[PDB]
This record gives sequence, C-alpha cells and structure tokens, in this order.
Amino acid sequence: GVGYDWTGMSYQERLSGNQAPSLYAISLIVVFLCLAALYESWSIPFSVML
Amino acid sequence: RAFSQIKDAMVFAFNLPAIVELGTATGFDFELIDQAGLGHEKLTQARNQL
Amino acid sequence: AYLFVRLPSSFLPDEDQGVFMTMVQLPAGATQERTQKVLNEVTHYYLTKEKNNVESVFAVNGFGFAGRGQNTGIAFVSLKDWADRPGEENKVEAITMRATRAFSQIKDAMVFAFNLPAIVELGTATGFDFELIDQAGLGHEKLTQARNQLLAEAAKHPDMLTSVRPNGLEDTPQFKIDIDQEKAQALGVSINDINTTLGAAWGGSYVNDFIDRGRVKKVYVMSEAKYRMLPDDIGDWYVRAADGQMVPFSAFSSSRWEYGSPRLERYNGLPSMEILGQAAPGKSTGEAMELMEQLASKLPTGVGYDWTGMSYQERLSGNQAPSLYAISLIVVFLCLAALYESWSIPFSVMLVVPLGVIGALLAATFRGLTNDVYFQVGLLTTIGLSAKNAILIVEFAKDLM
Amino acid sequence: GTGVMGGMVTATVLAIFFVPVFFVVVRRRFSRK
Amino acid sequence: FVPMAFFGGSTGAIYRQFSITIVSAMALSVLVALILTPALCATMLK
Amino acid sequence: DRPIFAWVIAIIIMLAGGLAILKLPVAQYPTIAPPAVTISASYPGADAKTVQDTVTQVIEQNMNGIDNLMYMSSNSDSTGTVQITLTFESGTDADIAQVQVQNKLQLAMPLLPQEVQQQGVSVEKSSSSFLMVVGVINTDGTMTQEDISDYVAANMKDAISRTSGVGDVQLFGSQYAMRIWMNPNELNKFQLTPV
Amino acid sequence: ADAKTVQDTVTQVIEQNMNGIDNLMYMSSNSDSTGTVQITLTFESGTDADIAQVQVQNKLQLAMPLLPQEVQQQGVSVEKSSSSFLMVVGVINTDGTMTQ
Amino acid sequence: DVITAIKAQNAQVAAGQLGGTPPVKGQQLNASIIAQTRLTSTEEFGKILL
Amino acid sequence: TAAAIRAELAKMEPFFPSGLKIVYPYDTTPFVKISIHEVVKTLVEAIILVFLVMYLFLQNFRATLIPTIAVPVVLLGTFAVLAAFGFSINTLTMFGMVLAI
Repeated sequence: GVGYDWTGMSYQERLSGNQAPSLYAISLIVVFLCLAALYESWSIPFSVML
Repeated sequence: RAFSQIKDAMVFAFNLPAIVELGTATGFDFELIDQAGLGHEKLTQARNQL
Repeated sequence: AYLFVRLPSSFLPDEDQGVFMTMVQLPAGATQERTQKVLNEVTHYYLTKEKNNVESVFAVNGFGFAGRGQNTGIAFVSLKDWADRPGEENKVEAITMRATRAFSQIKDAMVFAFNLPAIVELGTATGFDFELIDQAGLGHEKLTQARNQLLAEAAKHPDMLTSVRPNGLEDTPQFKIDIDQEKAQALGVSINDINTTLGAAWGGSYVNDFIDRGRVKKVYVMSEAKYRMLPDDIGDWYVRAADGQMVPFSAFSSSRWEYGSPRLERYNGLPSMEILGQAAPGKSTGEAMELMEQLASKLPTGVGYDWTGMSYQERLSGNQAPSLYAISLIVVFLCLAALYESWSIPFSVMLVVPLGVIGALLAATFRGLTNDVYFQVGLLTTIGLSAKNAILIVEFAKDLM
Repeated sequence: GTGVMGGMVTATVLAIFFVPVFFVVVRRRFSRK
Repeated sequence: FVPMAFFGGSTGAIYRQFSITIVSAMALSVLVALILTPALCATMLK
Repeated sequence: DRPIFAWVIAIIIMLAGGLAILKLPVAQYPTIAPPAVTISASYPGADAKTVQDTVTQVIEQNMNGIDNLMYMSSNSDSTGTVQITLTFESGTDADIAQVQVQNKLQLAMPLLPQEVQQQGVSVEKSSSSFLMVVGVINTDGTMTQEDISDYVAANMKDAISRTSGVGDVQLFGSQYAMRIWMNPNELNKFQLTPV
Repeated sequence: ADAKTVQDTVTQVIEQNMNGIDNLMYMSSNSDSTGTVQITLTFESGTDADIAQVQVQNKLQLAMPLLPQEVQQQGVSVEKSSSSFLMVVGVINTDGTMTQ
Repeated sequence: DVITAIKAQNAQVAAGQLGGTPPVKGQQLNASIIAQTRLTSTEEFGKILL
Repeated sequence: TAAAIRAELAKMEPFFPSGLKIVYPYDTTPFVKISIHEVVKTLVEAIILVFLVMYLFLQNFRATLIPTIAVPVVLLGTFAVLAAFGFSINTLTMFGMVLAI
C-alpha cells in the first residue's frame, strides 16, 4: 500500500535527454537534404555534412 | 560554513537558481504516497525505511 | 431528376458500434424489487439465447436515461469482436430487432433496446422533439390536458402519419401529510421539531462529515426501513412536547392520497412538457413539423410551442444544399474561363455533370442506399473528377484549334 | 464507395462518347456563333 | 468543394469534413504533380 | 527543371506529413455538439414540486446575461435532483461558457436552502453519452455492492474526473457513509426525537 | 486549529471537489499546524493561466459551504503563483520611531 | 413574531418517501411524501396564526 | 482521453485487494482503432490496384513506379496541411482521404 510519484524534477518530459536525440537527428535529415539544393547528387551532402 | 561550524539549530543560505524553480540539474524530489489507506504512523515508518 | 426526389434523405448512416444498450421503464411508482425482476429477464436474454454474440451485460438498476428513479433501468451490452459474428443477423442491426421483439412480445413493463446513433445526439434524420410551453401562467393540471389534447388530436392523423408520445410523464399518486398548524402549537410541539422528524426519519438527513481510514465521508440518519414502508408507519413516530411527553403524528397530522408529477419540466424559465415524435413513412420533417405547429395552434389559450432537438436549429440538407451547389456553380462556370476565355468552354464541361449524377443515383436507388453526407461528398468528388476528363479533352480541342 | 463508382461508370461510358462530350465543343460552342 | 465550407452549425462542419482535405490533397497534388512528377518522368522512363 | 531538387521537396512533404501523424492517438469525430453546460443540485428527500419552486426556479430566474445561448432545459425530479442544461452556439468557447454560467449561479447560491447547499451543487461540461465504462467485479473473497462501490470511489474515482479532460464521472453505486438507522419505538421509549 | 483537523475539515473537502479541471499535471497540499492550507494545482506549460484560474475557483464554489463557518469568514482565495519574489520594498522609521 | 410566524408556516419542507431506498424485501408501492407546501395567495397569508 | 483513462486506472491495480479485476462492459476505443486499420487497408489496396493497372496500358516496372511514388507524398502532405493556419487535424478527414485517393 506504498506507492511513488515524481514532481519536481523528473521533468515531466524535458531535459537534454529525450530532446538531444530528437534535436540533431531531425537537424540531420534536413541538413543532408537541403544540402542538395543547387548541389544535386549524393556528393556534396558528404562534402559539408562531415 | 560559518553557520554550520557553530550552531544549535539548522542554517544554510543559498543562491538564486536564476529562475522560478523546476529542476536543478542532477537533483530529485521523490514523492511517497499512501495508497491502500494506511495510517500516518505507518506512512512515516515506510518513509523512514526508504 | 426523378431518381433524385424519389431517393430518401438520411443524415449519417446508423453504424454498428460493437456496443449497444437496452432501456427498461416500469409503470406508476414501481419498486426496486419489481425493476430487478425485469432487468433479470433482460440480462437472461443476452446470456441464455444470445451467447455467440453478446460479450457482457452491464445491467444497472435505478439508472435510466432522462433521469434517475426507482422505476427505470438500463443495461450496457458488449459484443464479441467483429469477425466472430459474420452474418447480417449476427450484427447489431438485427440483434436489436429481435431484442425489441422478444421484450415487446412478452412483458408487463416497457423495454426497448436501441443502437448507438454514431454521435452524441442532435437529430436523427426525420425525427422530432416538440416542446409545449405554459405561456399565460396556467396550472400544471391545465398544461397536462393541453398536452393530452395535442397528442390525441395528433394521433387522429395516421393518414399522413406521425408517431407521438411524451417523456417521463407518469404523474403518480403522492402521500401528503397535512400538519394541523393550530393543533400543534396548542398541545406544545414545535413546527421545526415536526418537520425534522418527518424529514430525517423518512427522507434522511445530512448531519456532518466523519473520517473513515483517512477519508472524509458523510454521516446520514434515515431510520430503519421496517418503520417507513407504509402510510400507517407515520403514526408510529413521536414528537416531544414542551411539557416533556411524547405526541404521535396522527394526533396533529392529516393523511391524504393526492395526484402529483414525479418529473416536472421547464423550458426557458417557463413550465413546459416535452413531446417526442416522428415524421411519417411518407412525409419527412418539413410537413411533420408544419402539421405539429398548428395542431398546437388549435389548443387552449396561453399555450405556446418551441423546437429544440431536432428542428435544427438552422442546419440539415435543406437550406444548405441550395446554397451549396449554387455558389459552387458561379465559381465553377467562372474559373472554367481561366485560359479558356469566352462563353464557350463554360458549357463544354459545366454540362458533363449529369453524366456523373445519373449513375450515382442508379447505384443508390438500385442498392438500398440513400442520400447521406457520404453520398453527398461522393456525388461532389464525382463531377470535378468528371470535369478533369471533359475540361481536359476540350482543352486538347481548343489547343488543337 | 457505392456513391462514386456507380456515378463513375456513367461518368466514363456516357462521358467517353455519348451526350454532352464532343457536343461540348460542337453543339455548345457553335451551331450558332 | 471549398464553396461548401459556408455550411450551417449543428450539421457542424460535416461538409467541411472536407471542402478542404480533398482540396488540401487536390491543390497539393496540382503542386506535387507539377514539381515532382514531371522531374520523375525525366529520370526513369523508356 | 532538375530532378534532385524536386525529389527533395517530396522528402520535406514526406517528413512534414509524417510528423503530423504523431497526433496519434487521433480520435474519431470531428466535434458536432452545440456546447452543453449543465448545472446540478440535489435537495435530499424532497419531492418534485418543492425542488422546482425552491431550487429549480431560483436558478433559472438568475440566468441572465450569459454570453451566447440557444435555450435552457430543466428537469427537477422526484428524487430531489435538478439539471439545467444551458446549450450554446456551435463553436463558442466551452471554457468561458463554463465560468459565466457558474458566476450567475453564485448570485442564486445563498437563496437555496441550507439542505441543498451542503449537498454539493456543480457546473460541468456535457456530452450526454458515455465514452468508456470500466466495471469492477470481485472473484475471490467476494465483497458487496456497498463494499465495491465505496472502494471504487475512495481509491480510484477521485483520480479520474480530474484527469485527462473528463466532463463528469457517474459512479455506479455509492461511497460509504455512517448510516444511522433509528427506531421509533426505541426513540419513544426514552423520550427522544430524531432531532 | 491544529494540523490534523484542518486536513480533515478543509484540505480533504477541497481536494475531493477538484474534478473536471481542464488540463492538470498534479496537485500538492500542505495543511499546516498554524491552520493554513495551500493546494497548488499545476498545469501544462502553455495553458491559459486566466482560464485555469476560474475553473479551479468554480470547483471551490462547490466545496465552499462544506467548510466550517470559522474558515469561510477567514478569507479563502485563488490566485496565480511564481513561488519566488520579484521585489521587496521595506518600510523603516527614522524620526518619531513607530513599531512593528 | 410576524416574521417568525411566516417562515414557520409559509415554507416547503423536504419529507422522505414511502418504500424509500433501502426497502423491506417485497415492497410493492414506492410513492413520494408531500408535507407543507408554499402559500400561493393573499388569503392564505391572511390565515397565518400568530 | 481514453488513452489516459486507462493510464489513471493503470497505476492503482497493484494496491488492489483480493478479487479486484477490471472488466470493460463498454468501450468505444477499439472502434476508433478500426476506423483507421480499415482505412489504411483500403488505402494500401488502392496503391497496389493502381500499380497493376499501370502494368496494363503502360507496361514495365520502370514506368509504374512514378505514378505510385507520387501517391503517398500527396497523402502525407495532406496530413501536414491539417495543422496549417488555423484549421483541422482529425479523422473521417482521414477517411475523406480515401474518397480523394
């Protein structure tokens, strides 16, 4: 009959975690993509991406 | 230090977190709840054990 | 044009939901015992002769729609998946039909069982919810008879049919304890002492709150059922006089049986009674309301009418469809001139629309379907899709010239 | 479903060669002016 | 389609349950089958 | 027109449309309901005629100056329960149509008998149809209708009705109360009234 | 009033009456020895702080007459919070010295 | 005494009902009980006993 | 609402005493979860049935791809433009998609 909850603190749903992997990942599928406008092929998308 | 060095009571003194509150960084604020409707005396000891 | 007017309306198709509910209504002042007798017969049906269909029955006594009462009862019926009931007889549409029949075939009370309208409520399709209001401040007794007359004169039109019956209604005999105010003060009892004795011992009194294992709960005092089931049990109660001796009720109270309403109604701060009815197997809404509006105008004075459900207000296919395609015609004809120009091509596509409509009406009429929202939008998608063939070959034609 | 496809076959067969179509650029543009 | 989004109130926006989406797919198509398709016809074919 | 640029536009339309699917769980309807705000009061043990004249009429009389409204329907039952459903125009702020109705009630509140005041009174948003029913049965040390309905309220019910946008929960029973069942003869024996 | 009584007579009556509030994360309560109780209904980041104000207040309007006459006349209030002070302006005396 | 005589005689009291809610098994009739009702006219107010 | 009505009900089950089991006599959830599984089923079938009537009339995969690569793009982008400006994001709209498929 003894339970637990979080309030402060323990976000809820925030931090760098669960934010950073959704930060740069969707800032990578749009960098690589827009890095083809007047650049074209799978070439330059590796000439800046890296 | 000066207050904790010599005291019969408890004095701390802290700095403003540069916001209202919500989370320090690596800190927590656990909440233990009475679920099955136990006594307050039973809750304190379960809180003591934790 | 013939296959269009002959085709019925319909709003949004009545959908199988996998869950439907039954409804039980007992007559004048029935008990919880008598309601349970019917609910047990209802819970019996879905568990005894409807096994390979019904998942579970949630029969609730006392709880009925339109309001609470020791006279009502509903049961939530869950059904077993969707693939587990293949046939047309195996799904809600026909299950309710036998449920309605089986209960109506043999019963001392009133049980229906209906299907979920696939929304919250607001209007069936060709149904109505008439509201009769007390206007000049007549008595409730005068309102009920004007409500009776409206229904009786309405039921005198089965040629050009309607189906009208009211809600709650009952109007059951109530027991009125008449306290002799002058005899009470003469023999030494307080008026506040008597009304508390009658109130707390028969209805129940909220005294205060108490703590039950870390929870704030109520304290009620109502007295044993043994001493409040009969009108003769009133005389068994005693009130202490000023000179410190008990006085029975019958020594200061009169006992009379009297008619009264168990559910009064008010529409917009005025005493009103809800009439609920149907259009007709022939007529639909427009005339059904029109008839009801002057079937109420030929009623006694101080008697008015309003609409609520139902009777929109301001909606339907009517007053929507003539403003739908008309302003979808002054913009089709117009935008059918962009890179097309003259009053030429605006007739080289504008008139390929009946080519689409004819087959849609052919399908709807020769299938059993009807002009609902899905047929409406389906009749709209086909027409511009029919255009992108005509406006395209005419494009090729005017491009060839 | 039944609403579109039923109204589609006639918007295919009668719209491919029959009444309005072709009379669209001929009967509904000229024959007059 | 769009000139059906002037509807009523209790039949909510049930006809605006899409004067738009069929256009939000139509005008989207007229844009996609103008930007994309033409170029995809140039890449692979015959 | 070049292909590599256009085949990237489709990738944007792929992702932007893909991110919009994350509105899951996406509910069925498209709201239709002309907003319903319902007022409820309960005079315990009182008849239908009295609860109309002592509560129902006092509430209705005090419903003036509510921004938007189609009509108001009332019930006043034999059990002593009354419901006034103030129905609004389809698209009016259901949050503001909530508080102004409640603040008209705050002017009729002290005119209601002390018996009905302590017995709750509440204003909430309505749907007139249930979303979900969750039954609680016993299959061990079998409890009782009185026993289960109390536990379902003093352990779970309070957590709902306050959770994810609940209008109002109708509990199928009642939570426990200290029920005192008097005896007229035993009261008469020691010269005592229910008072 | 003591801490145990203000919980059972006020605190519990308020919480029991907090149902149907549009949005909410949680509710924390205090009920002190001095006879003071605070219920902080915390909402989702971006909810209308003006509408989350009135609906909480109107749930209190259903628990108001269940509170003892001693606590009713002693105020009761619902307001928006920050849990931290913006500005403090002290008033001291430096002449005909007054008193606390 | 005038005021006191009014709220004592001109008032609607909430009495219970016959065959209430926790009933005796075998109860056939369930009817509401009407006690003192609110006065309606100038005559009924004139007949208030002091 | 129903996704969290379970969630509120979820974390009170372990403190339950002897015999407390949760039944579902009335739930609208699975019906809503079907008005998508039947839509997508019809949606996907509309892709393959188009893919076939591409092989007939204009033979070869290398040509059938284009009119079938263009189909989900518009459909997906129509989910996106349901947020736009100040309108939409709903179902039956998800079903009116099939009437525009």
